[PDB]
Amino acid sequence: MREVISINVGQAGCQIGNACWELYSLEHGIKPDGHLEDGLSKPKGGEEGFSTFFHETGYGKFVPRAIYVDLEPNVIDEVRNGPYKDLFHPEQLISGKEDAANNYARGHYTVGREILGDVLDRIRKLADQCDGLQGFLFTHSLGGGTGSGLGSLLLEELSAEYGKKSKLEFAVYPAPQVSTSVVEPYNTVLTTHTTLEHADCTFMVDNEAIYDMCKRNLDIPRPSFANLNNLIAQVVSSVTASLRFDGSLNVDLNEFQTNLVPYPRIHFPLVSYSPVLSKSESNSVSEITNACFEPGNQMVKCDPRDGKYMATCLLYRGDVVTRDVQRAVEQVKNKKTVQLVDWCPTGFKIGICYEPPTATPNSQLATVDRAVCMLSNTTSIAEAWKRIDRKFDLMYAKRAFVHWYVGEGMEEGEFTEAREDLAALERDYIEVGAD
Amino acid sequence: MREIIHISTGQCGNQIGAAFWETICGEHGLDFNGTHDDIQKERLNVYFNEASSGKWVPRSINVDLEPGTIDAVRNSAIGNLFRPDNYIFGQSSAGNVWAKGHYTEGAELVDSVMDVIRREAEGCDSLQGFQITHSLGGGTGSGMGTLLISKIREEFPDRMMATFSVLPSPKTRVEPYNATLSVHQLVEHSDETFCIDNEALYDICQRTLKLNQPSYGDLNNLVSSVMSGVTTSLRYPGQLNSDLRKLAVNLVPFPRLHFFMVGYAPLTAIGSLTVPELTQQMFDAKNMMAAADPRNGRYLTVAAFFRGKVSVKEVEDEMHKVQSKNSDYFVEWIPNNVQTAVCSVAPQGLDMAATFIANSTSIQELFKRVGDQFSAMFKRKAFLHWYTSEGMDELEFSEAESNMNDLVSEYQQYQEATVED
Amino acid sequence: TLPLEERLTYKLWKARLEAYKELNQLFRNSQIYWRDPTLFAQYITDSNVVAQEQAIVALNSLIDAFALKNAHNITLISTWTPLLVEKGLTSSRATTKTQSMSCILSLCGLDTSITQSVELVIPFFEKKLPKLIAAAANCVYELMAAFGLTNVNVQTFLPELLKHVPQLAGHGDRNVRSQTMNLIVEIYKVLFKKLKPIQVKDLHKLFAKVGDLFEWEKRELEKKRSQEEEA
Ligand SMILES: Nc1nc2c(ncn2[C@@H]2O[C@H](COP(=O)(O)OP(=O)(O)OP(=O)(O)O)[C@@H](O)[C@H]2O)c(=O)[nH]1
Ligand SMILES: Nc1nc2c(ncn2[C@@H]2O[C@H](COP(=O)(O)OP(=O)(O)OP(=O)(O)O)[C@@H](O)[C@H]2O)c(=O)[nH]1
Ligand SMILES: [Mg+2]
Ligand SMILES: [Mg+2]
Repeated sequence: MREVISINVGQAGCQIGNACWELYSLEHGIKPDGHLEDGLSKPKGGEEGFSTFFHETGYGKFVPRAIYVDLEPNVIDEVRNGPYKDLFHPEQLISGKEDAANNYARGHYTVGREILGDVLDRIRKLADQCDGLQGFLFTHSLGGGTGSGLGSLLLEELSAEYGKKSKLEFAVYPAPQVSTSVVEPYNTVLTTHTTLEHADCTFMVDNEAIYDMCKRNLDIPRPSFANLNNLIAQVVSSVTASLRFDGSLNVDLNEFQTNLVPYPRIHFPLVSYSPVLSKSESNSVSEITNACFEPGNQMVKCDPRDGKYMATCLLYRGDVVTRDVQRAVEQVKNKKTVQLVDWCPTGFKIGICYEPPTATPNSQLATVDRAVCMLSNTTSIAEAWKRIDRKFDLMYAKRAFVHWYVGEGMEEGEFTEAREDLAALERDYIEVGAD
Repeated sequence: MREIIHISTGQCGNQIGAAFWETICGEHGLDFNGTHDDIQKERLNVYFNEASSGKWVPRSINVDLEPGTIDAVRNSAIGNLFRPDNYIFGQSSAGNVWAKGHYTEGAELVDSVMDVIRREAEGCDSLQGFQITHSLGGGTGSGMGTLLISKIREEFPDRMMATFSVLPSPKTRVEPYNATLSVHQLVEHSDETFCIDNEALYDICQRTLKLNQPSYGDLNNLVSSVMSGVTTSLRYPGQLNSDLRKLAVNLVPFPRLHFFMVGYAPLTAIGSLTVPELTQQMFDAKNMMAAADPRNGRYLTVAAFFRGKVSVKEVEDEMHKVQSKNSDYFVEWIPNNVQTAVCSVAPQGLDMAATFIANSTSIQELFKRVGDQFSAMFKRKAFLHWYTSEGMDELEFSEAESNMNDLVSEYQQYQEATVED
Repeated sequence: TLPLEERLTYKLWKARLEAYKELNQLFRNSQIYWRDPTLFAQYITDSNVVAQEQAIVALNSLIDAFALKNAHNITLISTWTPLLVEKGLTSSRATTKTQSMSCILSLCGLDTSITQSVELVIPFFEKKLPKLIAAAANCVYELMAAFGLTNVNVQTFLPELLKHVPQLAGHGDRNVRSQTMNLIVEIYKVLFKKLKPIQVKDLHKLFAKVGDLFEWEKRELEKKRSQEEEA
């Protein structure tokens, strides 16, 4: 079976992964023991997909193919002492003694360099337990020092020894509302430059969009990180549902680069999800389809009805019937909602996964009979970089906080290269919309 | 578990440190020999070392160049929970001259205290750094403290060096000498220096707290209340500025610009509060502890700390609003200058309180007045004999003067608009 | 009061200070401290910077008088040089820093090549104190720019030096890196692949910027300079 290894770096990465692995365990009927829920006899996935993310290390014992990395032991210790302490093997949870302290530099150059060998070993241990390794799923924030510095470093060493294997990335784009550092713009611009050629398709998670979605749709006046992560997992689970279950679209990691990316550098699709109801009725295919094109339903805070669309994959879950989707999708094309790019021969691609989406019982989200996830590669996502580049430019003009980086093994000129590369990236997204 | 080693230096340093330890004991829920809400027990090993008895002894060291004041704390209430072998003291004081503490009598004691902290560090899972309570005004606190700092960094080059410096005021006649020399050292070796002005401190007790003729003790209650609130992020989980390094990165844009002002609220000791009222009373100059004009100048970075029965949402909405009104006081080229942290633990007996850590450019007025006093004496070559007879040089004076002057030039320089290079 | 030998190590620091300065003037206006290095190897680390500053000042004066036997010289270098680099170059005093280096340079003149001296400075690269590491790098730098690879087997020498260079070139501390690069341009003036690509770029730029004495070399120059008086 073609296996996929899920690598989580940093606080945000490990806490999001907690939610993702809580939902994946609930979707396939895996108890925190790694054992099957009462009555199952077989995991709800396998034989179809479940084998990809879970490793039956012995009869009845199913352990996620995952690796947690964090420079502080704090976040990971919670896992080691939590209710899922038996889910992961102890060899899969790797921690240091001191963190990167919101500094990309020591995460990439100084501290994170010291724990690199361990992580590269454990991954290799996992990669050897595979009979057809397909690739990896990176999940990390770009704000902190570890998920940003060590994460990017890890994505570089993975391209080094697992070259022919594809890598997908879930990046937590920084937001002022839930920020933990003033130098988050620095970290962000630095990694995006050092992961721009070490990722086949990166799904951006803007903490500001998730925040306001939890605030509006979920009716929470001040959503915590747990709130954000519950929503995020619900989306990520939907993105990778076709991998773990019966898929008619994106049943392969490689299918993502094929379906969404025209050029290597452009691999940041805008993700939409619907519906997101509070845990306190029932909808339809037409509604959730229309909702995908409304501003308050994206992982990044930009307009669905803006920019140029180069690729689009509509992914439906649950009790969904093909007649409705063909009809609802046609209602979108005929009404001329989005503006497709002239040079793309094909248009909207549709996938169906009849396995009903599920929300954890301890979450603020309700269970829906049918839900949709839209992955669209639009040029409106360039605005997210545009935004972070101002923040970066403002500080760097006075070399503010730069000494913290040059003091941790970085050249001052690396800021320059990381800025030009993102500057070129901005131009790439506007020039690819012409013709 | 990122442990921290505290070093008190001199009379002021040992007296202030004492009040600090006496305060954070109750907040962590300890007896005065080290023995509820469970949050009080979590980060308990940051400032306190677990003695194999279930009883905690502070990871603290009490150094003074004379048994005088170190004798005082020794038989006071909290004199108990202090490790008996953490007390270091010489025979004779340093007579308020920076030179003795830094070259002569102070340097001879340094090696003896180093053994203690070197033994202390050999009991830390992963020590993160040191904090030092001292006074720039005297001879032991300034001179030996700075010499202690430089040699602590020579042994522990990758550890955080926080510092609670107390600034002298015009009310012995050599305080500007000692303060200017220590500042010259602090600007090169200190990672974080919380500056506390004795004049502002005095004025709070007299004007706000309407204490007629206040004592060092009353002055220390305010230092202690601030230090407690400052280290709130360091003694309680799930926060923002958890390390001494994280806090420094967020607050220090430029290497030699790491000197901060502190503010505390509420203060008024009549003889409840609302979040908006508390916030206003936090930015109030009447509630500051440095005799510089904070409104005249710009905040480079800010880090507030709210504690007690206060909702996070109402605190965040109030800080965001306050930043909007006063957007001219926060530098434009540093997006999100302010880090706001909320803790559920109350200072007791208070429903809520707020601690204010600012990297303001207005602090130049502190170094300005001292530099103006250093000059008026140095031009007359006054009192030099007492310093230069300990092996010092007139050049070293001119260095301290010109150095600290550049320090000022930088603060005024960064009060400029969006300009490239 | 007297005598000099006891004041040199007397409890009070000031006595040690004045006594060092006496040793200094004794050297200049010319007491054989050249035989046993343990004497000045004690003074170089006086544990009182103000006095230590003058012991080194006097040390430099001591070696400036001699002017024979290459075996006894190697011992002087093996005793003093590591002490001057560790406690004299890491110092934050102008006089101490300058004078300490001058000793290390002048002590290297006694030898035939920079080999022995350099190999004594090298093991400081494994210390955890950055300003000590950078001091060693800046020291090896100066050693080359003062004497060159003269009388050295560059086949044995360089691959040992470069062996511990990459680790330093990626060191966290900025100054260590800055001195490491300064050591590279010197080695050229007379390895990459394991270095950061951006470091190599900046190197290549620094390369495009070039225009263009041991004890025995002084005795030989004067051996012919003296015999040139055959008028
Ligand atoms: N979605 C989500 N984002 C988070 C969560 N926790 C932290 N973040 C984001 O992560 C960013 C800060 O980086 P960290 O989470 O601290 O990553 P890190 O690797 O721990 O960084 P360091 O500890 O400083 O080395 C912030 O901008 C947050 O928005 C979380 O639970 N969920
Ligand atoms: N806030 C506060 N300041 C103090 C206190 N005690 C002394 N100072 C200040 O410290 C300065 C003098 O230094 P001290 O701390 O008293 O004494 P020292 O640092 O041990 O120096 P030596 O007396 O020479 O040994 C004076 O200017 C005082 O303003 C105190 O208890 N509280
Ligand atoms: Mg972290
Ligand atoms: Mg005293």
